[PDB]
Amino acid sequence: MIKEMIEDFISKGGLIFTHSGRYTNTNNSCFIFNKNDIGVDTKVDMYTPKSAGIKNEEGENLWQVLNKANMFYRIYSGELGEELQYLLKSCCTAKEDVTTLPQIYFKNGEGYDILVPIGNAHNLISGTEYLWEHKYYNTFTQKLGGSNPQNCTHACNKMRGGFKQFNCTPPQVEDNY
Amino acid sequence: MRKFIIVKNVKVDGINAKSSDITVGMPPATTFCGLGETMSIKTGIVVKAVSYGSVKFEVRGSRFNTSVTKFAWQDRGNGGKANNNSPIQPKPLADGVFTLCFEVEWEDCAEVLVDKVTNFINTARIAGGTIASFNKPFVKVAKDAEELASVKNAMMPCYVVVDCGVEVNIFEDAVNRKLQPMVNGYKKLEKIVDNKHMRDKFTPAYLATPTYTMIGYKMVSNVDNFDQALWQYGENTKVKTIGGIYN
Amino acid sequence: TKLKAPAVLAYSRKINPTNALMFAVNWSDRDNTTAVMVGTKTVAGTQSVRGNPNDADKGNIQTVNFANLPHNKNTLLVKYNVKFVGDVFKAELGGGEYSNTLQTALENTDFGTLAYRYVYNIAAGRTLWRNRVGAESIETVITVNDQTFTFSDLLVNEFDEDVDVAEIADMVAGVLSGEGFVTLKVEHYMLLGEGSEVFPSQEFVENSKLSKQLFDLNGQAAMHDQKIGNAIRTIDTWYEDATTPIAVEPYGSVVRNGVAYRAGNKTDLFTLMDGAVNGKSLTEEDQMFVTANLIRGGVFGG
Amino acid sequence: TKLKAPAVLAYSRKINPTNALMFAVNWSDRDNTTAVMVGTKTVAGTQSVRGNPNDADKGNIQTVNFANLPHNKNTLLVKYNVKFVGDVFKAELGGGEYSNTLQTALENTDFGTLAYRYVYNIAAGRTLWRNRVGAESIETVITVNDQTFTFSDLLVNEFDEDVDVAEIADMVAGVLSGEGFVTLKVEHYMLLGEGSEVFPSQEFVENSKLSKQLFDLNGQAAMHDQKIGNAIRTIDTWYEDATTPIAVEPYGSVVRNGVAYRAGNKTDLFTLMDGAVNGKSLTEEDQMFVTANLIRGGVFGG
DNA sequence: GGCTTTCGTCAACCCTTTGCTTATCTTCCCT
Repeated sequence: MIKEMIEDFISKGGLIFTHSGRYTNTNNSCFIFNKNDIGVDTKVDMYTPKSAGIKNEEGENLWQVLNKANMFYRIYSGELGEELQYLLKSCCTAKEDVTTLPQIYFKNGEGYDILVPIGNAHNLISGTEYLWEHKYYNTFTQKLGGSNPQNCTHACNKMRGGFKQFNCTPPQVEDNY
Repeated sequence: MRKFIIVKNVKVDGINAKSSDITVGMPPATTFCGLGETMSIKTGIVVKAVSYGSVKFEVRGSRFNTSVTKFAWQDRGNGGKANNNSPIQPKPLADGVFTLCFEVEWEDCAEVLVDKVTNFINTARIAGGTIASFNKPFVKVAKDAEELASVKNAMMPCYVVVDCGVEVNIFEDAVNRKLQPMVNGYKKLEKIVDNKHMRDKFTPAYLATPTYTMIGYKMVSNVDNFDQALWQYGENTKVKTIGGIYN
Repeated sequence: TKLKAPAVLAYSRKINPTNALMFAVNWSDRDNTTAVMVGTKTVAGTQSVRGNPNDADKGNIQTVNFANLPHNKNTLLVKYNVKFVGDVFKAELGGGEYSNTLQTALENTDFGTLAYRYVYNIAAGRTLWRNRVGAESIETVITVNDQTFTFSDLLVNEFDEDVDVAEIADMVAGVLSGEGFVTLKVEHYMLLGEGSEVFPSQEFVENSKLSKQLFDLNGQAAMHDQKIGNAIRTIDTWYEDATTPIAVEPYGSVVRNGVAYRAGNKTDLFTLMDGAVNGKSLTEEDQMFVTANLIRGGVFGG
Repeated sequence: TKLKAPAVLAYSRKINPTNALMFAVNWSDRDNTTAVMVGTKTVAGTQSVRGNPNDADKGNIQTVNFANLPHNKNTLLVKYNVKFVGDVFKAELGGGEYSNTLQTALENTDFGTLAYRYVYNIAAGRTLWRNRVGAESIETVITVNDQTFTFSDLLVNEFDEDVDVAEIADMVAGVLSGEGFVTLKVEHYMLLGEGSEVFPSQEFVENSKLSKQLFDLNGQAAMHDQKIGNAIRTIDTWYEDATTPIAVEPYGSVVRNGVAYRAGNKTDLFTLMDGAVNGKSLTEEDQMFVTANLIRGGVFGG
């Protein structure tokens, strides 16, 4: 069931987000749902304390069912009901914490803004799925939560093999020339 | 009429290779633009653009995994757990020998400009890495375009960063056209209402998600226009090249 | 009354060492620097894990990165620089109330002993853990502000008094207690012997190919910079039941040995830091410990 | 009440041999040393294999690295440097409780017998593994601290008492029971005969393309340090039904015979160090086995 | 009334194994 799951999520801490500083630091717990970047194939992350939640008859938590066949966009555009839109949006909140997060200065013209860079969840999940699908092996793989990533993030709880990030090494200069 | 100061062979180790969540490796142009505005603050020489190239760069780790850092128990209140190993948050480290070239405008002799840049670099930190060594910086000027290329070829040997733009998104074209992605800036999500836990209480703060552009590495001599390698702070809370998209 | 600490108070690292490039030289020609190359060998042995008597009988094959001296050079040279940076009390994330009252309780830190133990950890060869043993003769050459010193025999587990390390410590304590920076270019000449195996930094990396993967820099054996930073700050002989110097940690915690010597007995960095801020008369040795933590830096969550 | 071992309790190795370069000399011209080159020869024979007798008539072409003495020098020389380091009880990764109680339970260990068997394994030529067969005389020159020690005829399966191996082993046991280090510059002169084929270590290779690939250092035939270290610690005559000395493993396990001489019958090393830590008095050769494991090194936890 | 310590709570993977680029060079001319 799906409503059962959305409410299982809500009895708990109940956060649905597209960006978070939880990937940068597991002690951080800042979860941000941006509205503008939600599209047809936008992967969407969610947080529960210790990734809690019941499974269905096929053994999947809410993170699997909300992320295949564009189900989160289907609930987001209300093809399955406007009261479900409400349930989804009740979990879609912006919780903020700046501790254990990077804080840099970016020039905004005759002044600076303290930007706190938090990582995009759609980038992590969709990039891991795509670069494993499209055989792109110029990459690093990192398990984010540590030994037991369920305290981090539902995607870190389920994708235990590690997230794919880009190997951004430049070409070297050969010294003997 | 353009003026540059070049610091060649900037051996830096301990570089925070975590450029973003999905990019680990060479520090992006936001890092070197931040280094440029850092000297605009400490030394007072106001910097328009920085062209940076990689002589050497190795991410610490294997070809598929980075070497994680053994964390130290430095938070408050978790004594008693300090005997066990500290939990590791992901921060890859790297070493890199760089060549930096700062567009500056200066009105004094080149010796005091070199001394000011040297005194900055002796107290600087490239991407969170201690600057292990660096050659004596030298001043070169770009009066014309041939002189611009003289400055360009004075960074030999280094692989500078040229912007090649975003067609659809980052993953698609990184597989298709095989270019490298890096942070060209950030996107502001929400205003931050709590300035207590920040560096300044008066500087306005935003949560950010890093936007990326797609870039290529070309040797500085093989770059036709040096403006396509000089990154500078654009007015879209991003950074950009002076020459635009490399073609 | 009761000035609380900032939640995310942070300090920058003030002892910044570089990566220790390992070269191969002779005791005769110490100018014949030759990059000790990280080689890769494959190892046949017996698997002997605590719970493996059933599989003890079978073999165990591991590919391991090794680093040995070549058989024509008997001396391991270690290259790094150490940059001591001033402004050790300028917090970059903590506010100007707790950190400044922290600072003004710490001018009475005797920086001379801190600098003496830092330069003695540099000079005695503490940054050379498993290859300072088995060395026939160590020799540390420290070059700073175009002036050069040499140390032959310094015992590493205690800080005995010599005028040369104290003479370097004068300018190091002048930088640390004051402003600016100072840089010591360190040359370790370690007479290990002909073809003796050297010990670079091993990496904390998930590697399917290499069971043991060493740290290389262009293939050349090298040691991690934070490893040498842990070596230089290994000055803490002031914890409870102090026998050997441990690294300056906020909790005095060697997770390598599984023991935290300053945790739970009210002598960690945070209790002494709150005592220094809130006007409690801090001891000289606790003062030097808090100052050494501020020199090391760190973020302090709470 | 039971003191469990630390999960990451590990001991560094204390016998550190170098890679043993092989040269060619004469029994008289030991000053004329020419490096034994590793050549590569393509060799055709029968298919053999225990199964598949249908393809017995087909040939078998394998390319094999060989190492032979030249036909002008009849003596194989093997050079290596054994570094016995001390502090064998300080675990580098487990220092604390268990490790230190093992130390106090192993203070009265007969280090003289362990050092005697180590120096005898160096002196009798056991580090030569398959080179010894066909050698008419094996003369070992061990130079300790500028101390030439000549050995001519020592049987290998038993440790018969002599005065020169014991003379070296006095200060080797002084190093092992105490601190410091000692270096043994070992040369093996073996009258193998004119043009005799010598047997270096062979690399483990999975990419194949060459059936036997010998260990080489710049082309010169050499032996792996691990093989020499296995032969030095081949001192274990204290297992159940002990007939020949075996190498010291935690499980008493050699992998050619596919057995474990000390697993499954409560004299593997983990049970003995658990007994010695928990106040169960070991016998003398039991303590010598546990201390020989600590001298060998390894990791004992989990 | 927080507050700091330690113990209990909640989990579960599908992996792949080098190039990225690839270096700053002589015609006229007259002194």
